[PDB]
Amino acid sequence: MNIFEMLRIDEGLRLKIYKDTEGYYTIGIGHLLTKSPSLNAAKSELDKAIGRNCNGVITKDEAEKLFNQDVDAAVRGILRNAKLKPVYDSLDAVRRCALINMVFQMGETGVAGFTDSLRMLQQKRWDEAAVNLAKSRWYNQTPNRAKRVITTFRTGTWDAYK
Ligand SMILES: [Cl-]
Ligand SMILES: [Cl-]
Repeated sequence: MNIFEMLRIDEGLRLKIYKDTEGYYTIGIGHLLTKSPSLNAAKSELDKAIGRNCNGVITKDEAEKLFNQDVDAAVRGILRNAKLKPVYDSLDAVRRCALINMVFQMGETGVAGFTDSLRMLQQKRWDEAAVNLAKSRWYNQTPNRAKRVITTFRTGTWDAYK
């Protein structure tokens, strides 16, 4: 199991503009297009992003291209983040995937907001961190996906995804 396969399981793949769980316009593998309520604004962002007139639909390849960019951006953002970098450096490879997953979903700033959870992960207090992570809007809104990520941090294995 690797980061790409983990996120593909958590986000799914759709080739036509859809609304994410928060009601925002998205496409492919969790690629947010716009927070705007306008389908048209979504369509324009989508075309800007692909370099073609897509009229709200893309190919598998295009979706995978966007996915490669987004995972790269997520990893590079963690490494530039003064609060995220130290945690990431302190983790094992599986747990590292779990933090990349949160960042892809919530953005760098959102994850950096989990102060106490971050401190506990860096200290390797697995069980404590899992309990604190669950006390969040994130957990209440997408509980199945959150539990999966949380189990990953808690155990250090890919069990939740197997
Ligand atoms: Cl809560
Ligand atoms: Cl969920």
